[PDB]
Amino acid sequence: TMAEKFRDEGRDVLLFVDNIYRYTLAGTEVSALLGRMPSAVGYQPTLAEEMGVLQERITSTKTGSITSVQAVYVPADDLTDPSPATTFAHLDATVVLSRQIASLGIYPAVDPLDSTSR
Amino acid sequence: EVQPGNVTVLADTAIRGQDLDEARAMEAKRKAEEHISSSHGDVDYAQASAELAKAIAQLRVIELTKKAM
Repeated sequence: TMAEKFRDEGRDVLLFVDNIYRYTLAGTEVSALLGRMPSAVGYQPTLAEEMGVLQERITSTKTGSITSVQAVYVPADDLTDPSPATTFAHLDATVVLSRQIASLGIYPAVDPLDSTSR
Repeated sequence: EVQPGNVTVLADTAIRGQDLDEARAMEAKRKAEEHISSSHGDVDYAQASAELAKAIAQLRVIELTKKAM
């Protein structure tokens, strides 16, 4: 909401989000208490809607622009877990880091066969 | 070759003449310009190598286990 106020003023903004995975994780921690049946790997049934209702309003527009960078923790290094798998779609440039490269000391440990950009 | 108390006969494996050897020389010269690379005949190596090539194909093992390399 702060970034959106600055955008509507016609400015152009930078928005850095330090770990967006924790939004979905805090949603999971609370989902079952709200009485909602578990889904694929215990994730809330509304994972993709919760995630889209946020990532859709972080965008540039004809009046002002938002650039953004989001860190996306992938649990257990499993790039196919539902949470990264549903986030890949919402990004323009995706940079995938990997432990089997960092352990070689090659920082930044970007995997060039898995990074990609629109 | 005869020595007083020893003698040895340094024999040859095939008939050695002049025109016999020149045929071999000409054939060896031909095979070098015309690249006629003949095959060996080690069938055991052929079978083992082909099985070893097939078995290792598209294993993708090193992508599957997370060895760094």
